Amino acid sequence: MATNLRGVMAALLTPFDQQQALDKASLRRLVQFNIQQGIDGLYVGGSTGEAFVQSLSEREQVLEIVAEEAKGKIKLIAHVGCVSTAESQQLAASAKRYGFDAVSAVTPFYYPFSFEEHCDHYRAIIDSADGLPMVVYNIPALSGVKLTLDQINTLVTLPGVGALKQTSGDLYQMEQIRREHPDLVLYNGYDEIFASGLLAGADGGIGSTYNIMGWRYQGIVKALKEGDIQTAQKLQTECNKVIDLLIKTGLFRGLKTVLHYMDVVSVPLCRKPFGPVDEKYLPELKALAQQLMQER
Amino acid sequence: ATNLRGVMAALLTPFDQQQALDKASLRRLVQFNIQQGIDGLYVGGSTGEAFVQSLSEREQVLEIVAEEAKGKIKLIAHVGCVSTAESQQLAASAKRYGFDAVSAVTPFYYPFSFEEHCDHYRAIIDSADGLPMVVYNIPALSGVKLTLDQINTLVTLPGVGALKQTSGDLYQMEQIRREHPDLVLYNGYDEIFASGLLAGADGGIGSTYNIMGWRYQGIVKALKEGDIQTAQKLQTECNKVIDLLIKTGLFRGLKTVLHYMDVVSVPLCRKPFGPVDEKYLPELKALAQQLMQER
Amino acid sequence: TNLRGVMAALLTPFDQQQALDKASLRRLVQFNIQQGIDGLYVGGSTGEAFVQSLSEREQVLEIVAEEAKGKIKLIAHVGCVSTAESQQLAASAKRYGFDAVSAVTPFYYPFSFEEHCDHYRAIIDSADGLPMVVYNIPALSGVKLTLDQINTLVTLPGVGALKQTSGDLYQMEQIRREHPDLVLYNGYDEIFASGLLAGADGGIGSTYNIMGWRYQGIVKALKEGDIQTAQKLQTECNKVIDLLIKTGLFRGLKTVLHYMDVVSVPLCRKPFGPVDEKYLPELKALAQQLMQER
Amino acid sequence: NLRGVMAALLTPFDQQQALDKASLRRLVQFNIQQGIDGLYVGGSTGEAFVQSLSEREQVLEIVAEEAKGKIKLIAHVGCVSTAESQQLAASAKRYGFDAVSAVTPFYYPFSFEEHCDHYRAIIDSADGLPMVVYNIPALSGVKLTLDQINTLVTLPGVGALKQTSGDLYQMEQIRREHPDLVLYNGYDEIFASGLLAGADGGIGSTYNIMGWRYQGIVKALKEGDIQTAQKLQTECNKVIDLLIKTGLFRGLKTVLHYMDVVSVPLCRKPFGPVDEKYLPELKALAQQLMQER
Repeated sequence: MATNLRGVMAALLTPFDQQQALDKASLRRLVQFNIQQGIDGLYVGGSTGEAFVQSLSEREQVLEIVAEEAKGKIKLIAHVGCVSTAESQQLAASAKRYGFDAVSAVTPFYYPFSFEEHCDHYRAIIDSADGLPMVVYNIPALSGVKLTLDQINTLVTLPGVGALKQTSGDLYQMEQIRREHPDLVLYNGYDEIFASGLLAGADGGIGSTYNIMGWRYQGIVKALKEGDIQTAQKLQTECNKVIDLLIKTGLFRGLKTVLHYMDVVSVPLCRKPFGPVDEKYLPELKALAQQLMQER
Repeated sequence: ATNLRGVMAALLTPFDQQQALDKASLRRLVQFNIQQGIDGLYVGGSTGEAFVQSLSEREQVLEIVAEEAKGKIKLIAHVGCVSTAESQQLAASAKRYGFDAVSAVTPFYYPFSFEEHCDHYRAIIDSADGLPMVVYNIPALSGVKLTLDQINTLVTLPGVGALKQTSGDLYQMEQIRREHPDLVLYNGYDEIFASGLLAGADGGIGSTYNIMGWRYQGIVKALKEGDIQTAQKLQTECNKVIDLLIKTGLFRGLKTVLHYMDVVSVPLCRKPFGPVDEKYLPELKALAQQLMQER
Repeated sequence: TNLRGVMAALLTPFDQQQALDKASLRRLVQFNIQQGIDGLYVGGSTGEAFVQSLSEREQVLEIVAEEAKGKIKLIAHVGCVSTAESQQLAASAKRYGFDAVSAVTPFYYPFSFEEHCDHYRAIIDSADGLPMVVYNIPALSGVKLTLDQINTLVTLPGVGALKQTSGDLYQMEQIRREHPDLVLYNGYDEIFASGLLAGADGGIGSTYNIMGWRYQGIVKALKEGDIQTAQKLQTECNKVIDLLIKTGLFRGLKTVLHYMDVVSVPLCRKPFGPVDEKYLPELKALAQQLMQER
Repeated sequence: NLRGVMAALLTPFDQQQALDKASLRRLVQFNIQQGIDGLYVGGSTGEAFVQSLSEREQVLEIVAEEAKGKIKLIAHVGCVSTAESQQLAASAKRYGFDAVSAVTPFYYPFSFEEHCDHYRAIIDSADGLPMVVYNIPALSGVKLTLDQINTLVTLPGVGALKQTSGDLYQMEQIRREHPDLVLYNGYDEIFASGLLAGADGGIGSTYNIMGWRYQGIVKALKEGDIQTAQKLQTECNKVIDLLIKTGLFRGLKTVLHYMDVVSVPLCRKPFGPVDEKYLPELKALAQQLMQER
């Protein structure tokens, strides 16, 4: 329990004020909100936190505040990945200083890096994490990096790696990874296939929609554990009705908007080039917020 | 059953040393599947090497399978060709032979508009003279990538009664089930069968069912009983097998296992498919032994 | 001589009932010859071979040979997914007196590179002497070859050319650099001029059926160092290709040919649909333009 | 006038991965001395995406001090963030660049409308400097349609398009729709063919070591000497084949190092060093190019 990274952890969003600057009060509120719905932990500074439109100092600011709010209450994973190895190393050292339980890094993108270069990138960050386990992050849809099973096997067996965030809808690969690494912490990355992902071999998950309905995913874990397939399917179906909507509205901004109606986030904007939510979607987003609050 | 839902094996086409149809082996394979407790057979699809067969050869297989299993298990005839006219010919034959339904892969190679794909299915349904159509979505091999809206339109065309979904996208599998509560939905990738059923599929069609169909029936049973652990363990065993078969070459590996099970006389596939690398024979023979003992 | 040159990818005219229109096929062959085409590529994608039976493809090969053998070069595309079927067509092409055979990389099923190599070897054997034109068209076949694999295919015993339907002109140059004497056909009409500059020494295309003289004009312009003329000609070809892609390539070409009094019925085989009536005015005007120009 | 052959500038670093100012100045002067028309600064080639905003500004400022008024200067100010891109655009204006450029924001999926507003916002901050839209699907993962490209290049304030695409059908279509558009060929290995299709110049990283060859291809095609154009392109590709094998940026830096222009040929991590098995070819290439011109 003290060191176990397995579980359902929300990919944290970064609330901004009207001027696009960090809204500290809302960030703290979002951390507490997640803790209150029984989340196992938080994955901070990843895609969902709009890290790639933030500076290093801004990412460190978020990491520090979240630690003050949640260190000791729930598990904390710091996504310290940048395209640059040196920048990733700086964030890794900060994560350790703030007391995070683990670090994580997306495969460096934009430039075509060889597999050997990706491996050395992880090794360097693991060195700077000084003790904190590394969570390899595979997300080809956004990074453009397509790894083979053999390459994934090599990455997850590097000294210092304790988990893999698998943001892939290939559940054959998910099963193969589980079969090859029986003890590996394996996070399902696409919320919309959570139930099937666990069945395939994942033993937990990290997702952005957990911010507004994390209890449903915890419910799926329990349902499958008790052999209640009907309940597991029903919960996944409800999650997907929500995901359908969020994808149409824009994932991060849609989530922030729902959180705004739940009195957690003051201003639901994302940073440019992300645009605002189309007004035509507000009725459904407001109704969703009302439903989720009634449910919780 | 009075419906098309279930676990159906995608039938392989046994050939002799001359690459010609081995009728005796085909009959044995049909009977072998029936004894395994399979719900039906999907004939003339990718797995039957239909695309390296002539129209008359495909028809010959349909006729023989019908002779062997009509009335015993469900029979689905894949009549799809790039040509609409050729597909219609096979559909008319399937009707004549008494098949329970027809199926057609989205026409490939040439890029066709979605409207043309729709008209293609309509024309085949017309020739099927009453037999329901099983739309076949398999982007990996066909190169045709349909959107959810397009899939919804195809499955609702008059005369369509099912969808064979050979896609690993389980978000789409769930969306299809959500939009069509009563649709017969076959999981197409054997290696994700358990997860596919959980996502919304209510059955499946697969090549590996030929050598271990009881395992998939076991997964259906396990999930229906809420025995998640048994379902997972069964899927794991199936995947250990699939890993090997993909390494050896899927169709030829399956035929080789069937050969060691005394079902297929000569385990050859038609060129350009090459033979199995002799280095894999020990593992394939051992697998056959394991499966036979498992029954 | 050799197989280098500008060859039209022949279309297969059909009648109202989707059956081969022999008279129109003959007219189209003669029409191409009169345009000054160097040869014809028969039985390929453009001839709707993949929606034809082996017997139908053979019938087309036989008729074209009767009409143009000895007048222009004739390449028979005998490719099928099946090796055995491809071999039957190769043997027929030999029997009819074609100058060479060609085969698209077998599609649909995933085949190993070794299997692709053996496929070409088997067809070459049945071609009984006719040189093989390897056919690389990843967009339609789904088969993506590496430069090393392409080099291996073009050097197989019996291979005499490569039809490169790829817009990658870096690879076009690399192929020319590795094989200085290789007959290399540019496959995408819309980049013909640039393809030749990159290293192709000729081309095979479906639009050659209605304006082959323009492509011959580009070859001449580049040969004489007239860059602007080459560019202007390519620009005109592309204005046409823009339209044809909008209307549907094969049916659009057949429709133009219909207005040129060459093809009786401009239909393609199902699942190909008919041309949208709204495009007829543009297609008719194009036919008129090309006839006046020619 | 922004039409021409301009080198995509590399950013020299020292053994500790910090900016090597002296080598940066030397590389700028080296390019000017070989007759380059201008420099494209802070793009992919400058390793901008493994640099901080302040580091990118430092490079822009130094380059301006060294070349403003002598050759054309285009500042690539593109970032995923619009605000960051605007900061660099404002700095580019302050340093006196002739134009700004921005790659389509990447990683996160953005709507076309969002891409358009991104460019408009940067153009506003460029305070007068024309914008060079940058299309490079291979690296960005953003695939634009012809209609979308047409919309982007027609936005007020856009004066050119850097087309890093091997699709020469689209290159021709773009030229057909925009007769007066400054259109830079982005893949050095198809330069000759790109110009024939419609490009009227180019921006490339290999121009740093053999820009005169590309200038030579422009001249050859203008004079109708196709043979010379092809020979030059062939020689460029023999070099490009090698550089892709060795790693493009580090290969170029290594050649420049043997030419005594760049002190340390390293790229920033995660880029690794050059495999020593390639040094014989790289040294020979440097020797060859120095003798050539």
